[PDB]
Amino acid sequence: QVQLQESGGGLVQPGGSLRLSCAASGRTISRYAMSWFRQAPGKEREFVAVARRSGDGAFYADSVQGRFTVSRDDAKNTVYLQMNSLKPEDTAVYYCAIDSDTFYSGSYDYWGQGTQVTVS
Amino acid sequence: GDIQMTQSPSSLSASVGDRVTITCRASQGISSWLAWYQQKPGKAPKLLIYDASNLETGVPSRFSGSGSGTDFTFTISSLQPEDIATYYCQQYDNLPLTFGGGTKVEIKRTVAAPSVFIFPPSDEQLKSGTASVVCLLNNFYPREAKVQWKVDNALQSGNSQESVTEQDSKDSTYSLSSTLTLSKADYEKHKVYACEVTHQGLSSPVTKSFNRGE
Amino acid sequence: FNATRFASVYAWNRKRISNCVADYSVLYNLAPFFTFKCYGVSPTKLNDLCFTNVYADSFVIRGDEVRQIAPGQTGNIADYNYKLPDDFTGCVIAWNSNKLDSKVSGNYNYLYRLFRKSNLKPFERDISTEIYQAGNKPCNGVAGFNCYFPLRSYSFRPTYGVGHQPYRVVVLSFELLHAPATVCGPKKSTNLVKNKCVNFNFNGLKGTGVLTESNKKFLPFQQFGRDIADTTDAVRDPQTL
Amino acid sequence: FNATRFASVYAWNRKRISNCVADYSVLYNLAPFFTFKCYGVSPTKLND
Amino acid sequence: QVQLVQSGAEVKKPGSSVKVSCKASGGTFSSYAISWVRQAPGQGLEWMGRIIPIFGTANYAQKFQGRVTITADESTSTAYMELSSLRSEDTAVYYCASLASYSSGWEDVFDIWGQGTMVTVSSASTKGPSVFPLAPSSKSTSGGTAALGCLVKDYFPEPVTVSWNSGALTSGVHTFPAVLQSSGLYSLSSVVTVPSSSLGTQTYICNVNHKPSNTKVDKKVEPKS
Ligand SMILES: *[C@@H]1O[C@H](CO)[C@@H](O)[C@H](O)[C@H]1NC(C)=O
Repeated sequence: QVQLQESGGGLVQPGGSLRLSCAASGRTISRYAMSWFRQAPGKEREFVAVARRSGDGAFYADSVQGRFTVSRDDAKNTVYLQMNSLKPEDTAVYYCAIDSDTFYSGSYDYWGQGTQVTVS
Repeated sequence: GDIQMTQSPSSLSASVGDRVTITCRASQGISSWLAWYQQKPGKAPKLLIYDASNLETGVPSRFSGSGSGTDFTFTISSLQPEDIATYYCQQYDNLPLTFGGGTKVEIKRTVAAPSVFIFPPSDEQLKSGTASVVCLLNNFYPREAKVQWKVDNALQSGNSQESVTEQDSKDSTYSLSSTLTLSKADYEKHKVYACEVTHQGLSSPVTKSFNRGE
Repeated sequence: FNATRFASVYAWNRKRISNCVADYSVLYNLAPFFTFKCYGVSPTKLNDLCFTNVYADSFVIRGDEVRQIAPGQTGNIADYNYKLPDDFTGCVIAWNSNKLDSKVSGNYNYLYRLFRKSNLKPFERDISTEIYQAGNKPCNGVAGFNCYFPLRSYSFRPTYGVGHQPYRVVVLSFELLHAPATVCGPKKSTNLVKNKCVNFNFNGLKGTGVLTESNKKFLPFQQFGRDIADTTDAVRDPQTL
Repeated sequence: FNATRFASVYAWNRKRISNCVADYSVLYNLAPFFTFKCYGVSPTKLND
Repeated sequence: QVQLVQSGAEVKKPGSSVKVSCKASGGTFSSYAISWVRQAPGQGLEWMGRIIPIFGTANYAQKFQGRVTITADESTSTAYMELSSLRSEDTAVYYCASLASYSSGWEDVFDIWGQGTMVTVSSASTKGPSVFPLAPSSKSTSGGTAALGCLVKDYFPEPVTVSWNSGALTSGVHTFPAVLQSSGLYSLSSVVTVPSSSLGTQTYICNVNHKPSNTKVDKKVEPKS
């Protein structure tokens, strides 16, 4: 299987900004894009963002386009995420996922590991 | 030999108001003898840039271009909704004219979940000795998503055809459909027909199915 | 000179040049400038002169056909597409352009007339391409022996010899009338010495004499005076008027 | 031009002429000659 | 002003030869020359040849030399082009544009174009369509709306036009690009989304027309449970 891990998150204050990171090693970093996912406690999943090989800007859903920023680092096999002016919605667990399809425009969603965020 | 041009990137996606660029290259240094065309789906091409760095009559200042020798660039200061089209570079250093592979640009937006539907065949169709089943994906984004057949909970392949639409100008979404076909004997052989879908904005894979009696 | 797109011999392109400091060394110093022929002036002396107006005409012609670009000459170009005045003053600059303006059985951009009803007047242009009738039969279309089409193309092919290779030509027409001078060389202007026998050069008007504050009322449009025998008696300073 | 003895394009005919006056208004320009074309030299130069 | 007008779509079997034309109007024919450009379904442009009617010179692309021939005349102020021994790959649109780079300043850029002419190569012949509705299931309804559709099949050649309620219904109408069968016959699909309560109370009908033979077809749609 493919390994994965995240860093950051934890208790935060509403109205501020937060940073997150995810990285992988020992495997290809291009043929599958690295994406982000979210889950409120006991509720459905929500996709956050993803960065492709070309790095042409960003990509978002409706609820996160106006508040998030994402970036990827091919030279280090790591990916970062941003949140601005945190809101009450920011009490959830994120996940680091790979668009597990070979050089595809779409994606097969698979998550390896995640972390928690909680606005105090 | 004939001069061949390469257009890169082959596809583009940007939201209205964003800066976008297009590039076209020739195998050997041409003496700035290059032009650009815009062609809407099924419409006649329109001249935008005639010389390597000059604009045609009536072309908005929104469009610009530059380059010399082997490589050239074509840039738009601000994308607009009318920009859903394919742009071609035309080289005329020598009479054996070539037309670029064309760069396809579309409007970027946020993820939109598909609307999934399934169609069972009707009696008038079945009486011909053949049957078909149609699965539909409507008004979704990004470009494409998988559609799979799991008749009798067993995967099937090669027995279906797919058709897709252009970008929806009202909401920049897309629609896709798959049509399975079988003979009446093989049509009756099975007992459950199911269409499965997977898309970025969905929380989990989606399934649509119907039994023989319904 | 660097205009990537030159005009045909017929309907030639002309640019009005005025109010500039002209440096001709950038031109005749270049080796690829194959021909630099000047009439009424020498290339070496161009940088030290002043001109009231300068006209830059350009076109593309055959390599062996550049001979026709000269005052009072006769021939297809000298009569029906571009004719220079007999007393023409200026410079004619030409160079090979086969690498830029040639295609095998192509290069239809450049066209030239072969015959005309009457010879063109100096610096005359004719953009029309209406069918030329024989006069004895009314016509509205090409009919071979009558109703001729005037324009024809060189069809420059790289396989052609030098005699038919395309040559890129420019004509610098000069006017040497006295002040005001719109185009002048990069010659530096010194201080104005007065009440002393000095050598002066007012916009190319060289001479020796004593410069004194004049008391004759020149009208605003007058900038240069003459005495009997056309000798220059007074001149207005171009720097302070 | 009025002989029509050519009878083919293969092994086409050729003629050389000297010491005469060539009145091209009649030669190769009567009614039967429907079409005409020239290269390099204008029709007028033929007469003059 | 100057305009170019092309002929209507033409169809014939493989191995035959196709004639196309495009009228030249405005200005003067002596100032005109014509080119020929191709657009087959689903890719970019392609060029065939070039003609200058008043100079008599013509050229063809290496991939079209011999198979394509170009002619024009001033009496009709029109250009004619012919292609022989068509393959199935020759299915494409034909474009003629006021020729370019012919003189001082005018550049090898195609400025003025015709409206186009579709040509398709197939073993099939002209005949009408086959139509049958779809029977959407009640359980598949979502958002209080039901998707209704109709299929058009076994027709040749295109164009074919499909509308709902003869054009009276347009909200939620969706149509998919046509497909070509191995038998040489085209096909089409269309759907419309309507509220589950509006249907039944108000009639919904899909209308079809095969213009090459002008066969008008309309049919009702009804869900089932
Ligand atoms: C000449 O140019 C100098 C430098 O620009 C300027 O100071 C001076 O006023 C000018 N005089 C005239 C008469 O134009």
